[PDB]
Amino acid sequence: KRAPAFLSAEEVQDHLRSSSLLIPPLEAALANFSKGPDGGVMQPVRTVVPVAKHRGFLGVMPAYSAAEDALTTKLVTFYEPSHQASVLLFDPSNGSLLAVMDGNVITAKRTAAVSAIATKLLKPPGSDVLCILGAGVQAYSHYEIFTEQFSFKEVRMWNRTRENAEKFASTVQGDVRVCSSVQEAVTGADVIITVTMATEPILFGEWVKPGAHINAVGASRPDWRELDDELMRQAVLYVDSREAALKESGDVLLSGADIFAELGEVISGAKPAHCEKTTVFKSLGMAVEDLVAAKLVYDSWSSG
Amino acid sequence: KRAPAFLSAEEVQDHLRSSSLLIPPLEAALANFSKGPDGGVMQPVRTVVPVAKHRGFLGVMPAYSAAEDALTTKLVTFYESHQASVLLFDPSNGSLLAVMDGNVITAKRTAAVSAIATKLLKPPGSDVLCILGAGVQAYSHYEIFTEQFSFKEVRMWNRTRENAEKFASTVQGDVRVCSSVQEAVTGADVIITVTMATEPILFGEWVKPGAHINAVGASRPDWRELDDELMRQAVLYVDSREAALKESGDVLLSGADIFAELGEVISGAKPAHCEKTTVFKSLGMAVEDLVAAKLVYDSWSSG
Ligand SMILES: NC(=O)C1=CN([C@@H]2O[C@H](COP(=O)(O)OP(=O)(O)OC[C@H]3O[C@@H](n4cnc5c(N)ncnc54)[C@H](OP(=O)(O)O)[C@@H]3O)[C@@H](O)[C@H]2O)C=CC1
Ligand SMILES: NC(=O)C1=CN([C@@H]2O[C@H](COP(=O)(O)OP(=O)(O)OC[C@H]3O[C@@H](n4cnc5c(N)ncnc54)[C@H](OP(=O)(O)O)[C@@H]3O)[C@@H](O)[C@H]2O)C=CC1
Ligand SMILES: N[C@@H](Cc1cc(I)c(Oc2ccc(O)c(I)c2)c(I)c1)C(=O)O
Ligand SMILES: N[C@@H](Cc1cc(I)c(Oc2ccc(O)c(I)c2)c(I)c1)C(=O)O
Ligand SMILES: [K+]
Ligand SMILES: [K+]
Repeated sequence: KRAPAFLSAEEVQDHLRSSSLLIPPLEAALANFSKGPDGGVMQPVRTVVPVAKHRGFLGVMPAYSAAEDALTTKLVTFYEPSHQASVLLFDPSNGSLLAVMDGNVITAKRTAAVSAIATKLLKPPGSDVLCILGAGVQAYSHYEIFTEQFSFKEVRMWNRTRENAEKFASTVQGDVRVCSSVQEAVTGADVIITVTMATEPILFGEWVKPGAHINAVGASRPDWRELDDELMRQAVLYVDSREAALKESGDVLLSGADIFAELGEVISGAKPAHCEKTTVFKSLGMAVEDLVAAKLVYDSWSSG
Repeated sequence: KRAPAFLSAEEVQDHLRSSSLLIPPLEAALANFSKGPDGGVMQPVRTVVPVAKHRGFLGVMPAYSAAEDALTTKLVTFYESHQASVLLFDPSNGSLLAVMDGNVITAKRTAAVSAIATKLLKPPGSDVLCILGAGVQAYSHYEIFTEQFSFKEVRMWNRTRENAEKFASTVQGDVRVCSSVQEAVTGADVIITVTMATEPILFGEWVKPGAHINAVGASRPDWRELDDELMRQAVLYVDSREAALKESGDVLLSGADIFAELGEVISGAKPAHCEKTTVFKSLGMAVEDLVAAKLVYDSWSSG
């Protein structure tokens, strides 16, 4: 038995600079995962252990991928540096723990990448306007990859605290139009990203342009929601994992919306991408996404 | 973020030298676990992820203890070799404080819980100890049992006789190596089964009435160390009912009824029927690793 490598957030960052290297293996993983028993992924739905005394939670997210031949576990905490994560990478041939690495950078990057994959498939024709609700870590990681991958004529932002949206707009490279309400930000928007910690709906279907695509990334708890019933039930609903969406997403559970497809099914050709219709991609994240990122990082680090 | 501490196997051993210090917090943890919600332990049943391509398995064992105010996760692999690591978090903010070897922790806490069960359940006049198996668990059980108890004779059987002789010459006191399980258990007051046998090796017919058995091996729903006569005739104690019903082939395949959790005995909710033949079926649970990891981390961080 020997000690694992430790890779800091900076070291992870140094080995995850290129979305063109992250997107392809994510697409493959989503597809393989959605094949279920016809693929090679073993991923139990995330386990959450409450830490009631301190208003905290520990998420446990193991996965094995036969196709990548990779074995990982992400451990994530949230306390009401509030979000923290670590990823463990094992030698799949003998179980040895090879690496413990920061999970924060990975969470930022793989989440944004999965949203970008969904948007490539689901954005309507004439997607000129992007709208981001929220101004935190995920707002930044999404903005980064979306402006790399796509060309929008306008990017808009609303945030609960306007000052933080204005800081965002000052910090990032391109022009961001800070809006005074959600309604203003989303009216006329073709692609929407919701990356907030809202617990009750902030985005109402009445305001959404027919055909818009929404990446619904927040409200990551079964009692929490970012979207109203009109939007959840009017939109064609795509998810990352059916099992996770029906356990963890308040938007899905409380609206009672039918799930049309997993993103992986669209990628593999099993289900259609109805980009012309108003679409919601409800994202929860899942262990195999962390596995893909951790493997990329580890392979890059270990090869020099 | 601050880098976590990494504690190797030898550093863990260096900070778990005293069973005297490990037993009391384990007793409290077992009692609190068995109290259920009001005991403050959050411990989901072990998740096992198969790695079929390499004939392996990953088990993930998280726990929170309100009483100790500690948050851990053990990750263990078994490949058809067992390797474990324990992560210890700051419970107030989720920061990863330590990554430590899990093999030494597992060896120590398992032996300690067997010792707790044995203190409660060994028959009056217990003079003879028998160990079946001769691997890591045999060593840890031997160390703590000869420290906590006073046996007049210790016997051992192992499938491979050479490894039992190596054990007998390696450990401090006298060990009588026996050529069969039956020989080793005949007349024994306390028995420890620490093998990877998949089919029964220990038959109730051979067990002295009143004997206490710590059944530590066959840690899979399709594996067994004990026969039906022993499992059905003995008073059956476990660490976790839920885990025993999911993970133990001895319990599942025999159809035996579980009398009590060890924690219920400790708290007084269930009696210790030490006069009867008793089996403590140990699966292990996350809160035991939590106790040991906290003791280790606290000792190490103190200097
Ligand atoms: N689908 C997935 O895979 C992943 C999901 N997430 C989820 O994404 C969301 C954003 O995460 P992250 O960027 O790291 O978090 P951050 O803490 O960095 O930012 C949180 C954002 O939510 C806003 N906010 C907090 N409370 C409310 C509220 N009551 N109403 C409206 N906005 C609010 C904040 O605004 P303000 O400036 O006013 O404080 C801020 O813009 C979270 O819900 C998170 O759980 C994260 C990663 C994985
Ligand atoms: N209840 C709990 O909390 C814990 C449970 N365990 C379980 O305890 C047992 C021992 O673990 P450990 O000491 O680490 O393992 P080791 O690998 O160190 O030793 C294995 C032992 O099992 C024997 N053995 C292997 N196959 C058979 C067989 N078919 N029949 C009879 N004996 C056999 C070996 O004998 P030989 O020399 O001939 O190979 C050896 O004595 C295992 O079953 C393990 O899963 C351990 C961790 C915690
Ligand atoms: N959503 C991000 C960050 C995040 C992680 C965790 I653990 C969180 O706590 C809970 C609490 C109860 C639950 O039932 C669930 I599901 C999650 C929250 I709120 C957010 C991620 O997945 O990393
Ligand atoms: N018993 C020791 C070591 C150990 C750990 C693991 I993961 C093992 O593999 C499986 C495979 C399928 C299962 O259903 C179960 I339950 C366990 C085995 I065999 C042994 C411990 O608990 O650490
Ligand atoms: K659309
Ligand atoms: K007894």
